[PDB]
Amino acid sequence: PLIVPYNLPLPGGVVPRMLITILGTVKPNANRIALDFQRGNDVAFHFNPRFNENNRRVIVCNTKLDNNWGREERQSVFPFESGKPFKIQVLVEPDHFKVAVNDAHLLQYNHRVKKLNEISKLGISGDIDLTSASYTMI
Ligand SMILES: Cc1ccc(S[C@@H]2O[C@H](CO)[C@H](O)[C@H](n3cc(-c4cc(F)cc(F)c4)nn3)[C@H]2O)cc1
Ligand SMILES: [Cl-]
Repeated sequence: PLIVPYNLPLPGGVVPRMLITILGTVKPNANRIALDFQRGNDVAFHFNPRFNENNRRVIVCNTKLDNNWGREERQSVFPFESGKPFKIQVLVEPDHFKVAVNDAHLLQYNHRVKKLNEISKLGISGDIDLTSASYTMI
């Protein structure tokens, strides 16, 4: 419904207690999805389900600084399914992003980019139909 790739501005950046909720449906035969919490050209937090990396499904998380990707953090718990609706909740906590999918905790990503108020947009890309993307304070 929303056009992908989608940019969700995060006015004034992120802050602890800010909850981002993404609702969508994975396309049939999906290959990849990405969320990119961006600080200008840098990617503070890239969250990247890969449906077929050497015949394995894996979530890759990383940070991009000055156009260079850093050390990957990988999670083989893989809650996405081709053709199926999902909910991603990203809660900003003081020391990490905390991600739950379909109401089940999935992973945490420690803040590498520490200027949280400069992480002022979220990109949503890849092989989904995007239903909604929003934020609220909890
Ligand atoms: C030295 C080296 C060699 C290979 C790599 S591979 C690289 O790995 C990164 C995480 O370390 C990112 O995942 C990166 N990436 C994915 C997407 C992307 C994903 C979507 F689902 C949709 C879309 F539109 C774009 N954009 N950039 C990938 O190219 C990295 C370093
Ligand atoms: Cl990818």
